[PDB]
Amino acid sequence: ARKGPKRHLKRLAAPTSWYIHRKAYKWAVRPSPGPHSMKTSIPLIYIVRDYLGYAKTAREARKILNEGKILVDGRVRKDYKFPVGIMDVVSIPETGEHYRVLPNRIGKLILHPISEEEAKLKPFRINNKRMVKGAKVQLNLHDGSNHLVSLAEKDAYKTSYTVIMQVPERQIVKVLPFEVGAYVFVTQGKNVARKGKIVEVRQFPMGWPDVVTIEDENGELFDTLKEYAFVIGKDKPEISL
Amino acid sequence: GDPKRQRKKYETPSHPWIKERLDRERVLKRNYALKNKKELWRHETQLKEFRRRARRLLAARGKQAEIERQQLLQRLYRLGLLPADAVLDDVLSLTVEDVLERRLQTIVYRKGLARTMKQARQLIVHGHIEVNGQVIRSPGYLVLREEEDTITYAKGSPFAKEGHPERMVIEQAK
Amino acid sequence: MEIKVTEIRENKLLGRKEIYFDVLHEGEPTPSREAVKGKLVAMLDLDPNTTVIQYIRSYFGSNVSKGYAKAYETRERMLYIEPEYILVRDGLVQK
RNA sequence: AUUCCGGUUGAUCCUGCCGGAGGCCACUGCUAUGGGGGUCCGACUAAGCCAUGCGAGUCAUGGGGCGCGCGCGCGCACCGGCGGACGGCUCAGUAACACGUCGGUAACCUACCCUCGGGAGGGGGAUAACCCCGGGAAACUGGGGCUAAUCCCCCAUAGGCCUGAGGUACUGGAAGGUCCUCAGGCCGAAAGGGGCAUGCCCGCCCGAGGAUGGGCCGGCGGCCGAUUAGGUAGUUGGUGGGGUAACGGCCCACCAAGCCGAAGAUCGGUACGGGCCAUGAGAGUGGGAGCCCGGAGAUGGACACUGAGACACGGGUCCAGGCCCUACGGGGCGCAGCAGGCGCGAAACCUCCGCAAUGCGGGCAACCGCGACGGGGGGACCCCCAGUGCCGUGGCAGCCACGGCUUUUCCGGAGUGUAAAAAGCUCCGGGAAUAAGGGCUGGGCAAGGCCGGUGGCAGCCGCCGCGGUAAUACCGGCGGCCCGAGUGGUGGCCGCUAUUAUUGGGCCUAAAGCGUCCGUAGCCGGGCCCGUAAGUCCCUGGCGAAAUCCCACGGCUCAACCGUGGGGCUUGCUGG
Repeated sequence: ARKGPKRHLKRLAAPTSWYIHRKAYKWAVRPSPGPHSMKTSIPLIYIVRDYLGYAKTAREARKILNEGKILVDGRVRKDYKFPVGIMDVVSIPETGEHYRVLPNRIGKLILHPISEEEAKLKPFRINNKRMVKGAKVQLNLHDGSNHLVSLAEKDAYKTSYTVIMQVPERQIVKVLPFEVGAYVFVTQGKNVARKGKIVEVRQFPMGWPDVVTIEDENGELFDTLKEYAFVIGKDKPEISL
Repeated sequence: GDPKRQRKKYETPSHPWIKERLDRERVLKRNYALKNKKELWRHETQLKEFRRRARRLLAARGKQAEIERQQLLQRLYRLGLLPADAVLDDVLSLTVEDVLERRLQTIVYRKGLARTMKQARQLIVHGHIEVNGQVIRSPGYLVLREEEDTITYAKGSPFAKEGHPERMVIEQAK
Repeated sequence: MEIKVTEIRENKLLGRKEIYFDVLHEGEPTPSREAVKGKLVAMLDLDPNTTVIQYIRSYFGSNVSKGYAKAYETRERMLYIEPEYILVRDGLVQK
């Protein structure tokens, strides 16, 4: 019987969001707790080794990681268990390479190459709000991170808006609201990786979440949940998809 | 629960001692130079699988249905059992002799590289026959349509010389 | 025996040149690591040191084998990244 | 292949059962050349007992100190820190919110990890190692002296918790929640340490949140038994409190008389649950050892300490039952971990090599450790591809003589391969030589009306039936047929079986209508009109892990196998 928490993970039990061979071996890297969830993230060693192919074993990957040759959100990361997730940026400055992490229409995560200019911005989705001592407002974002704001400007930040921020120094620019003409990118569900504009919102009673309708530029309509609709622009995108 | 076990790819008859089946299988075994009944039975099973797929797909409505239809027809054209302008009803007229004609032993005989089917089997198994570029040693390989013209003798093989005694004895037939 | 380079690839993080090449030996056996290394260095202007062969592989009937090689900039980075068993297997280190 | 055949009569048609003929699992007789892949091998009886060796460690960049060489460098142990609660084995118990699925916690905890906002002030102490002296058969263990810390303690400040009165800034579907102000009180932090260097690396404490992992609740769903019919007495609820991390008869005090049940309670039997598997044309029947997710247990039973987490397989205490060492005063142990042994049985392997790959813990890192994992050894475990010769002339009816050829396989060797090996792959030399059996031979049912022996004896035989002196049915010889590195015997499941029948059986005479009536639940119910929209139908959102199943493409010679993608499976739940 189990007397405590788990520390291993088998390959047949790994999430579906990964590009991994499940029968080659028995063991997989269990990620460490961190910003994103388990169903929405992949460790760094798999990126270094199986996606880009800069190493064939794990010793080599650990060795490159322990020398600051790879960044995530403008920060150095030496832990091969750190979970990388959606809207995050992987940067190798020794090769001039910058990738943005996004899902497919299938539900798996990939690497979309971008430029050095767009590598310095990261969008965030406001997921909740709190009042903390000193009478200040704390925004709880979608990667599990947090931001502080003054009381005077509380009405400008709500629980589904999007905020663009310089990544390392973490300064805000270009808030984006949730309205009936905003651009959207779906992150989970059956309609993942689709994109379009908002049309209508719908609420329901006693615990059931809110729904939203969207129109793609071919003219077709589709519904999904409101917490799955990432806002990235007003009329056109601000990042590359 | 119970886990997976690998299963046979050939079927046996329901009764072992019926005169008609015995006679037919005897004739086929003799005229195609097979070693056992397993080979005959597994070719027959291939046929039956094709035939069941056709019977299922026929009159099934959707998108995966037509996808699978086209897949089946293209697979058959590639194997060499159907022409291009074919339809799903041309499958049910196929027989086992075609599957038996699509194997290396028979092709090596019909091409003039061997005097007999047994000689062709020996050549294949000893490694004197080449496909497009390769050495294959399995007389039941089910040659494709684009390879039937790339079948020759291997560079390292005595038969690859035009003056070999046995190769001359082989060309003496034609 | 012929040696035909199929692909070269660059690695700035570890500091290496990865090389995929084919070997053609029609009528001969699978060649030796010494010979393959000699030909590689002669043809690509490399150092007989700072170069290792990870594998030479033969297939069922091909008379065409395959190889994988790595060329390092410095013997130090070499001894640091590569393990010792290939170094001994090549002859760049004495156990 | 949506199938039939033999058997009750002097002969016939029926019913109805027995047998044959197909597949999968376990034991087993005779026989056996070679490779590849794979989730195979003390599960069934004894969750019975275990000799030996291994299965969990790491940090010298936390601290003082000893030794060996030139303050520096190497090595050993000690204090201290993290881990040892994962992984690995098994199927006893359990008919249960244990499991599956949908939801919930506004009723809760969380060390390692991420983000943000803030802090590191002032004092004290001991004690291992080290030295002196020891005791005891051992296991274990005493006294004195000296010393350090990221060891221990104390003040302060932050902060944590309770209550009362107000304000209404936040989230949310909804505030016994968060924020602001005041008041009365209990508990009460910290290592600016280490390293490099003339600031950078690794770190300590508080708070708000998340992630990871868990605890608790609910609706639906899935065995047999009436030769088991009434059960329950903290039992069902309420008011007030205690206790828990937290809701709660979880427990306590007081007031009531309720709760379950023939749509089968209670009791008894068997049994880990599912994804899955076998079979069948399908409906359906049957099983659930091996791989994955969940649960439970560590000789039986009960109880506790340390810790974020245990009532803790390789840590503790006791009783019972077993065994071992002893200097007889006393001490120690429980393989359902890898191998190995005894016992039980019809019934299951080497006391091997390695941390190179995949992963875990520790560590700034380099790196160390791991019977997990990987790699070989033995085995008619399952699947895929092959071999035991080919050609031509002649003679017979597949064989023999003759003359040539090839080398899969065999014998020997060089490379590559491999952690090291082995095998496998490429090449070379020799040489048709190095390699077929098991069951059957009266009908069912394919194949002898041939020969010798036995003489109602001996024996055969799934069933029918042979054998009593010319035996096609026993035994053997010679011939022949089925399958073929396999072929036969015993037991179990599905099918055969429309002999359990929703699809889809039958009850005058073959098994089978209650002796006849009246009626409770329940099932079935006349025609038109209006309404609702519960069942039913269509469209769409969120879920039903992966492996397994079907198809196409691509990579190992093709295949088996692996990978990319597209579909189903998940017997269904839920929002519009």
